[PDB]
Amino acid sequence: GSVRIPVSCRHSGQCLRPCRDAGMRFGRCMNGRCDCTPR
Ligand SMILES: [Cl-]
Repeated sequence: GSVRIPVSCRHSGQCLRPCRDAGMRFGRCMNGRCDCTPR
């Protein structure tokens, strides 16, 4: 998604919890950082 959070990753699975804990959804890893979809 299009919110970029300052959390590092190499796989989208690693972004599931960071995005949830940020109040957002559908964590994905893009260019080694997590992206989230706003509620
Ligand atoms: Cl989610």
